[PDB]
Amino acid sequence: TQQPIVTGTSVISMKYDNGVIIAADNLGSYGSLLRFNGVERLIPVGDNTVVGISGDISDMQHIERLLKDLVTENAYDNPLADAEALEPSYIFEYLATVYQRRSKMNPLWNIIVAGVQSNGDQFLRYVNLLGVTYSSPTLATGFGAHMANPLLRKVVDRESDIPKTTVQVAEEAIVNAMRVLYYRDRSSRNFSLAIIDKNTGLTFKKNLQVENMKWDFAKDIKGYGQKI
Amino acid sequence: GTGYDLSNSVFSPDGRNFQVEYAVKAVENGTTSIGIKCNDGVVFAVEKLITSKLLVPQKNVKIQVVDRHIGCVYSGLIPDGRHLVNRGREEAASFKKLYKTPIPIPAFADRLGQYVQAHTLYNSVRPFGVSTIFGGVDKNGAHLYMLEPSGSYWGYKGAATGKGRQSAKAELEKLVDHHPEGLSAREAVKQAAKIIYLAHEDNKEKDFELEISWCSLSETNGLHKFVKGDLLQEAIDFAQKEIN
Repeated sequence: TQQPIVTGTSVISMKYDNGVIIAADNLGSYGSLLRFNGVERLIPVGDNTVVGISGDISDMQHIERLLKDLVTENAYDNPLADAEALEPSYIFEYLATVYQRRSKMNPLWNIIVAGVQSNGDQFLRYVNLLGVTYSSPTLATGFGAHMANPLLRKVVDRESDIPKTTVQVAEEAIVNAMRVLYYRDRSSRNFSLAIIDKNTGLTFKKNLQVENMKWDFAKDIKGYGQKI
Repeated sequence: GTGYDLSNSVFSPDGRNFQVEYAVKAVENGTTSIGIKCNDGVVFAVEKLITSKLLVPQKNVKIQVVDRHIGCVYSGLIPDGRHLVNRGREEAASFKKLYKTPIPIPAFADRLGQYVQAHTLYNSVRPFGVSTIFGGVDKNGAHLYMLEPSGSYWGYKGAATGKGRQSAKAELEKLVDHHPEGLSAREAVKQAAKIIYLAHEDNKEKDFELEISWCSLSETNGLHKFVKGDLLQEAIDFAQKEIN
């Protein structure tokens, strides 16, 4: 048993008609101190999978090393390492297996594994420090579970709505959600977003920023009940 | 007296370890394989005797990779070779895990070195029945190595072992002389294909299958990769041509 020290907040995601999108801000909080700002919490594995991690950063960095090794080891004596290669479902089932840690009372702590898969199918599943797993058209961790899911479920309410959803529509919902969160959450304005499309492949966007924020109305609010 | 050759760690009256020497025999009796160090990487190639038409072509691979930058090829008892690579692989992971940076070729060499030497210390283990040629590119250059069952190993410009180690070595020595400036990754790949073809004469009875791999700071970005398709054919021909 431990307690998280440096942490990362929400990880939001959803799946559209041709792939899946996943995003996460670049903050590394230390208690209430927003200590680190260049933290990439989206780990791409291969070119068909991206792993979004939230929770204890130190444990995340460990999980990173685990993944890079999963890559290396899969290449060993494998002449089809770049062909018939790591699947998102493999990467996930592995990480999920690594329950355990909670079962040894030493969890971790922290995940949303997003990707496409070889047969074109979209993969989106969640796993946390308790070893609990589940899938949904949209998935968010921590705060995003409370504020992002509601928006993204508007969207793709059920299965279906997937084919009916375009990358633009989807990425828009994601980017809006990130703004919301920035408004209410241990969040940062700067974030990363990744799209894994069964055609365009993996698109990994860095340094995005929340834009188009409404703050103006604040000037009209004075006092807490005061006229000036 | 005699019998100094029945137990592995025993010293004979002249200071030798006969069991290790007998291991070498098993090595010399195996397929030929080589390694060519070039100006920014290394090339590996090995002979693959086609015992029959039943052998699915291109399948039964022999060259192995360690981590992402090390390439290993060996002559002798194949199973023993795999065993040595499995170790090397762990040996490498362990190094990276603690130091972050992927293991330097020299450092890696000694790891295999020490481990093999270890199997000549006790009579409860058998020495390795393989000679191994391995190498890669690291923080400062490319490195080529060859390891003997005795655990002995050195850095090479070119190296070869197996049935036609002499033909090979002969060829290699030519190259070293006719290229004091340094061969190129592209060049070495063909040159290698040739040397395997030449050295195949000491086994000309059976048909074989070529296999090459390389690690070049420029051609592969310092990563070990197998030579396939076009570049393979191009080299196969370059040999097929000079074999006549």
